[PDB]
Amino acid sequence: QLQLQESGPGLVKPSETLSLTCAVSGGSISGYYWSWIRQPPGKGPEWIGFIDGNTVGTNYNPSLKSRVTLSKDTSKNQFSLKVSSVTAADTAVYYCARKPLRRYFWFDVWGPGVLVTVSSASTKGPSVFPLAPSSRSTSESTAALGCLVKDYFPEPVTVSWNSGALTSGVHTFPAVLQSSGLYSLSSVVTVPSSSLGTQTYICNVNHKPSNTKVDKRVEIKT
Amino acid sequence: LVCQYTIQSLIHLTGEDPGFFNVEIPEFPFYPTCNVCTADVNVTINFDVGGKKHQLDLDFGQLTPHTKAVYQPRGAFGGSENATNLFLLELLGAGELALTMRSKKLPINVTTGEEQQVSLESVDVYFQDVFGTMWCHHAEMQNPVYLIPETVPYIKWDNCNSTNITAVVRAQGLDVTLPLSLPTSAQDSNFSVKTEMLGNEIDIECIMEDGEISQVLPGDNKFNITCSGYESHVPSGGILTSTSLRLTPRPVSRFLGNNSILYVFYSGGGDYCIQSNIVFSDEIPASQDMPTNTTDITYVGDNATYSVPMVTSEDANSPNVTVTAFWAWPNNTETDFKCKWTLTSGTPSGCENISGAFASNRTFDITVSGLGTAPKTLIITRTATNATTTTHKVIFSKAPHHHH
Amino acid sequence: QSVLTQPPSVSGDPGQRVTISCTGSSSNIGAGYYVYWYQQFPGTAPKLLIYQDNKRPSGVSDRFSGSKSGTSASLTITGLQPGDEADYYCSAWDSSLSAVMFGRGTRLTVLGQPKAAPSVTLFPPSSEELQANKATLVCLISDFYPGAVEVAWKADGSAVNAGVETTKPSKQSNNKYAASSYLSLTSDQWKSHKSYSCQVTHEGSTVEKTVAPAE
Ligand SMILES: *[C@@H]1O[C@H](CO)[C@@H](O)[C@H](O)[C@H]1NC(C)=O
Ligand SMILES: *[C@@H]1O[C@H](CO)[C@@H](O)[C@H](O)[C@H]1NC(C)=O
Ligand SMILES: *[C@@H]1O[C@H](CO)[C@@H](O)[C@H](O)[C@H]1NC(C)=O
Ligand SMILES: *[C@@H]1O[C@H](CO)[C@@H](O)[C@H](O)[C@H]1NC(C)=O
Ligand SMILES: *[C@@H]1O[C@H](CO)[C@@H](O)[C@H](O)[C@H]1NC(C)=O
Ligand SMILES: *[C@@H]1O[C@H](CO)[C@@H](O)[C@H](O)[C@H]1NC(C)=O
Ligand SMILES: *[C@@H]1O[C@H](CO)[C@@H](O)[C@H](O)[C@H]1NC(C)=O
Ligand SMILES: *[C@@H]1O[C@H](CO)[C@@H](O)[C@H](O)[C@H]1NC(C)=O
Ligand SMILES: [Zn+2]
Repeated sequence: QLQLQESGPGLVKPSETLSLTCAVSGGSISGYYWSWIRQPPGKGPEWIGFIDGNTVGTNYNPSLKSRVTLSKDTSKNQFSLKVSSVTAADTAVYYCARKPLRRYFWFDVWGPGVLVTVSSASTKGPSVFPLAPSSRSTSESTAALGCLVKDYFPEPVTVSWNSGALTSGVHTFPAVLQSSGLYSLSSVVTVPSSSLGTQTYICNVNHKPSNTKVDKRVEIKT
Repeated sequence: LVCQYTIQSLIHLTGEDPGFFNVEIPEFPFYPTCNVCTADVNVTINFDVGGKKHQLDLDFGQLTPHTKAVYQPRGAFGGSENATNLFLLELLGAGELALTMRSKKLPINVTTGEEQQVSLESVDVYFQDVFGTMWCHHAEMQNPVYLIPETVPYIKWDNCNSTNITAVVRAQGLDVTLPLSLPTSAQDSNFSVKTEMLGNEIDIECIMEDGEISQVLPGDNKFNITCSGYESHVPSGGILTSTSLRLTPRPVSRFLGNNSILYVFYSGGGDYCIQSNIVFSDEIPASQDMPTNTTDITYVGDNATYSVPMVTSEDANSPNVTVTAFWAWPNNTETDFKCKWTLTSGTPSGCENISGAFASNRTFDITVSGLGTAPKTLIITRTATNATTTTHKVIFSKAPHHHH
Repeated sequence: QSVLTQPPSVSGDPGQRVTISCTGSSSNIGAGYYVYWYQQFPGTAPKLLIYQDNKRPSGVSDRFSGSKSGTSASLTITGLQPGDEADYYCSAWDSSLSAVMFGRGTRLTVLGQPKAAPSVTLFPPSSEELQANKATLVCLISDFYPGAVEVAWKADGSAVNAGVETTKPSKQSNNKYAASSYLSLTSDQWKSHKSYSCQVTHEGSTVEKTVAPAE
């Protein structure tokens, strides 16, 4: 049950230096090799390079050797990545993956991946609003309530409902790219109306690039 | 078998396969003070393809130790898409030779194509000298290889520190000396070094047998090293000296090609790596002649006599015993190598003014009578079944009178 | 960004077998270097499918297999199931580039799955957003197997083309697609008209949902 967790900023200005860290738990850095793979949306994966888990040895993709540095910390059980002079071609999802064998180049265990966007535009915290059911008016049998996440520029947004307790009937939709350049997302969970007025329903929206994290209560308006 | 004297050896792989297979044959006779001696050497490699036998037959042709040190087979009969390029016969000096085969590639000609799998069972080396005696060596593989055909990627650790110093490797033995870029004091010690030789589809990894010393001595503190591959009889090791590090990894093979890199990773979280280019010298490190002891026999009269004792104390009362003799620095191969004797063989035809007979206890007595007024050297070689071969340098010098 | 040649998408009948071809050159795949296959569901990290040309990791189903003969590799899926709809990428090392190469990718689509009408839910602007002098309507469409949908917005039965933002369809966990539509107005625009409607057209048929500020 070795797991990899990437961390790092979601928005980086052009010409700055991108920096991420991959945390490895359930396993050891030593005895294996560790690599970074990036994948821009709509395109295939691109290999960056790997780092030896027992030496200083690094190997880089020659197309990126000039601007990429790989490092590891055997303590804290983690290895990092740095990209210099980032451009609009460098915005992608960045994956940290284990390279089990040195002779051969394959990656068995990957991390979930973190999206990094490179743009001169500003990040923007979202306005979250409650989607209350007009269907709650007219006493229809099951009701749909949700939260509207509106006007955020950096893509990564995460929404949950009552944290772990509510995981059934919740449908989180992909966001839109409004012509203004800002993104809007919605997340709705369908619930029986019998338990509507007794159980409390709150959504948890997380927008890491803009440091916002808001828990919004959804209820019936009258 | 065509062989008149054979001895066997066991070869086992230590670590993972580095991409080549190495076997050393030390006992073949390389006659000294003979710039004209040659040898015919064929090699047969025995595999098993699906539990069924398959032989690959290779001929390296005629060996010329005085001029050429690296050989490739002239023809291949077991067959391969290209069998000859994957083999190498290299002289190591002092009568020793090494045969190298590139693993990770199929040298066998017949494949169902369902058996990518193939295992090496044994290797037979045939050695015919000027005297016409057939010497053989049988190299049994302790564990069947089961080799897999592959193309390993060639990577470069492009973060290490380049060194002006270059590593030279001669007769498969690499030798290099590097300075120390280590911040920690010698007393701290706990110094570990790991070496990797990459190039031309083969990688070699060497490590400490005993691990980190953890004790630095201003005086040299030596350390054995084990290298992935078929380890040579020659011990491989290194030494770090308080001030420099010298390394001698033994299985280094020419199949690495030119411009290959030796990476040296060392430590004592601070870690370091030094890379160095390696070059394969083409000159033999020392004389290819087998070691020969020199004895002085004095004759006050034209007749002279030397006694050839039993060989290397082994196989007393042997089934086969062969004794050869020839004059120092011969010029003609068609007449100078006729003086050969065996237990069954009688007086040789072309042997002139030399006589020999096997006395009880096999003390072969040679009557070299016929020479005079000239200090001449007779090269006598004796062998027996399962008995290492010895060669004697016998100098005959005239003596003025008897009883001195 | 040099790529290995893959078909953009392949189609297959359920329960049948389909082939995905990865084509390289003598520098990468023709040289005999190993071929690797990765499966990637949308929004998730790639999963190692086939390693070492034809070997199968513990867990991957036996319906998956690999081949490498020639200067092109191939991934085979047998007993095709709806859950196999994903992105398939091949990988091989290139000696002329000194790097690991990935393919263009292939979208696997199962033919002849049952159709599904879309479920449409339209939300009026929240009171909170209204007090900020803003009003956005949210139309949410889900559970429709044919991906393509047409969304139209009406206000008192009149087509509106201002502040309309709609997503492209996206695969759910059921292999059915989902989408959402947004109409952004001010408080005055929301109150001015008697009712607003979201029209979702799917496979000829359309579904309409309406809300009124009077409620
Ligand atoms: C002895 O010599 C013969 C040739 O005369 C050879 O065939 C045989 O292998 C040798 N070994 C034995 C049996 O001693
Ligand atoms: C090697 O093989 C060739 C071809 O069969 C043969 O003519 C030659 O005598 C052989 N020599 C040895 C070393 O047995
Ligand atoms: C391969 O070599 C064997 C002899 O070693 C021969 O009998 C066979 O016909 C050859 N087949 C091919 C692949 O030419
Ligand atoms: C190295 O190997 C030799 C035998 O060749 C052995 O006697 C010695 O103890 C080993 N250890 C070192 C580091 O010398
Ligand atoms: C030598 O290589 C090591 C590891 O790459 C590095 O830490 C060191 O800085 C290099 N040389 C110097 C300046 O000591
Ligand atoms: C031959 O000379 C070597 C030289 O190292 C010696 O070790 C060996 O004992 C000698 N043997 C004889 C036959 O005297
Ligand atoms: C037997 O051994 C002795 C002592 O080496 C030797 O002098 C003699 O020539 C040998 N052969 C015989 C029995 O003549
Ligand atoms: C020589 O050694 C080999 C080792 O396998 C053995 O099979 C053979 O019988 C031995 N022969 C003699 C002459 O001792
Ligand atoms: Zn005297």
